[PDB]
Amino acid sequence: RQAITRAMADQARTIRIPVHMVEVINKLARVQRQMLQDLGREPTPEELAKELDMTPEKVIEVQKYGREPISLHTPLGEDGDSEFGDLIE
DNA sequence: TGCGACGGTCTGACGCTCTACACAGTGCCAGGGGGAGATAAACGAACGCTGAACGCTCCGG
Repeated sequence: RQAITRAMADQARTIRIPVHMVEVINKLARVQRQMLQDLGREPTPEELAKELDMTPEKVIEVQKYGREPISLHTPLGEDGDSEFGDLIE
């Protein structure tokens, strides 16, 4: 489990994230999911900040860092030739 | 070896803009090494103060 999650931290994401930041973001994700299934609603970032004992600015920074890139080759729709990479200057 | 046929492999499948969008279910902490920022001191520099000192026009008894 240790080696698999270490390689998941160091290799799964294209923009590499250090292992401590990976465990921080997935702990935040799992406690957010727990609060969502308990309260039945999306938890406010302030309550997440108090329950994680971190500052709200740290919480929103963590949510910002927890993203996934989108490929430049995703088609828009019916047309195959018009790409997502040709709409950005 | 000749035979069809069986099968995989491979290719494109008129043109443009007006329009045009985004992407989702399973761990956790302690010990240790580096460099970012604050600290108070340091060797050297030039920055000021000291008016003194040279020289001028100067109103002058």
